[PDB]
Amino acid sequence: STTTNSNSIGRPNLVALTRATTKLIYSDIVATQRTNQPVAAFYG
Amino acid sequence: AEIGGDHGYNATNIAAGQTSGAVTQIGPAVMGMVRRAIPN
Repeated sequence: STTTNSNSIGRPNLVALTRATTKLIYSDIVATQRTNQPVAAFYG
Repeated sequence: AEIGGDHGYNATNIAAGQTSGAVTQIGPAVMGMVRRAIPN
């Protein structure tokens, strides 16, 4: 009468993993271009 | 009729690109650098 009350479990199967981070939306908002100087100055 | 404008001959205004007229400057270009000489 071997049942699951006898058989042991070594390790669980993780099956899946996720992360609690968010979606960053600034690329579609901000008018951005990389600079090559410590200071930037735009002309109007 | 467009007057470019001068600076105030004030090193601050020059360094900042501040003019009196139609056009504001990026800054006072680049002439170069002087590094102190090393003794023999």
